[PDB]
Amino acid sequence: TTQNPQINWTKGGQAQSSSLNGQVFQVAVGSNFNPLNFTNSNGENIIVSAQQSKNNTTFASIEATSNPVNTSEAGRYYNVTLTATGNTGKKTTATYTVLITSSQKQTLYGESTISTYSIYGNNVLSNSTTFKDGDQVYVSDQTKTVGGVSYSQVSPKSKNDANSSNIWVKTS
Repeated sequence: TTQNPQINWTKGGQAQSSSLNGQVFQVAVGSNFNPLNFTNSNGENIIVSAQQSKNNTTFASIEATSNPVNTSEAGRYYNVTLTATGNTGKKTTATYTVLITSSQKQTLYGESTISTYSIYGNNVLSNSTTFKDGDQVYVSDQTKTVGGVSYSQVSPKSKNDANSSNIWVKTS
């Protein structure tokens, strides 16, 4: 009830209205995982924090009470339990699940420099933005073809960003 600490979380900087308890997140094989601040497979930053109560916005202490997460192997899942403790010792827990997936990123090779383009309707314009050989990016599932050339939309930030970055490379 209302007097217990409240756990808050943001995904991609946006406050979330659904409770952290019960969430299922994807985390990439090989990643460093902190259960209070981590990046999901699609590049969205997830930050968990707490306040004293529903109505009291003062900092409340929060820590992982159970964190067996191991990112070494894809196809495994782990439950994380977080405990928030108010200044008079009331407690709230949330348990979320982490699925270890393979990387959703792709490596750009191109020649050392990869040129980018912006697309509006059926028009391809040059973009000054360049990637270096070896740079890793998320890639939109939706490609676009202009003049029989295929282009992929990309972002180094997130899969979501890649769908609207209007930074395109030639699909290889």
